[PDB]
Amino acid sequence: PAMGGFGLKHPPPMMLIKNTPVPGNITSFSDVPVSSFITQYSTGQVTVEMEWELKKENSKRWNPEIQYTNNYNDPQFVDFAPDSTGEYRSTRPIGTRYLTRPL
Amino acid sequence: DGVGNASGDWHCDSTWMGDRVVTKSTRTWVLPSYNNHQYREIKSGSVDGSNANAYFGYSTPWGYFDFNRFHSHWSPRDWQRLINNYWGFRPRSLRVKIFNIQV
Repeated sequence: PAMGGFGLKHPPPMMLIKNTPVPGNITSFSDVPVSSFITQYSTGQVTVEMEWELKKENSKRWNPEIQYTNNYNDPQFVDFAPDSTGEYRSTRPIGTRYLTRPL
Repeated sequence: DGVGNASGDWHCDSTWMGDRVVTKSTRTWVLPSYNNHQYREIKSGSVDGSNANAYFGYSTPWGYFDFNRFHSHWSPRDWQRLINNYWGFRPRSLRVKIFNIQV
């Protein structure tokens, strides 16, 4: 795919949730369907577990490599942490390519 | 064994296996005949203004092998891999071989 990632013929499947309709007071019969319902919302917890396979580096390069580091000059906040109001801060985009290999 | 047969082979390598790392280092050395086969008494009086400089001693015909430096066993890339990923390290075992002698 153009955005990035893994292209799959059979992807992890769509998961769908709805609140069941609960009706308001009805005192008479009609063929026409009920349009009056009690107002409701739902809340809960979800857990996702994922397994990943890793490929190890086997480099023979003598000199030291480039690495991602936490490096800031005179910082006024910690990046990837909450602020005084409680809002999360994420200033930098992070890629995967820091290691080097010969062609 | 013989004039035409090699005593040993070159090994320079690092192997990483979970909690253990093994380092192999090979070098070529030269030995001078020091003191012309004799033992000499050596001594000093005060020098650069200091009596702490004064000593009495012996110089010898022999030479010695020293490996007490980290760069002797570690590549700069291998040292970066250890400092980045581990809380601590300690030494466990040492093996030494001397071979391919030429007078």
